[PDB]
Amino acid sequence: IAILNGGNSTVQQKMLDYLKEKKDVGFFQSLAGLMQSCSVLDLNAFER
Repeated sequence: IAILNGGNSTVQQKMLDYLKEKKDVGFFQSLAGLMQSCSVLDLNAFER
């Protein structure tokens, strides 16, 4: 977030080029896993 703050096109392009050159499905799989494991509000714990 700190490096990409303001939507720096240079950094965005460098990340895209790195991902394209080094085909890394693991990065997207890790992102999917993180957003799947992100916590949400649960009523049972609040009642406890």
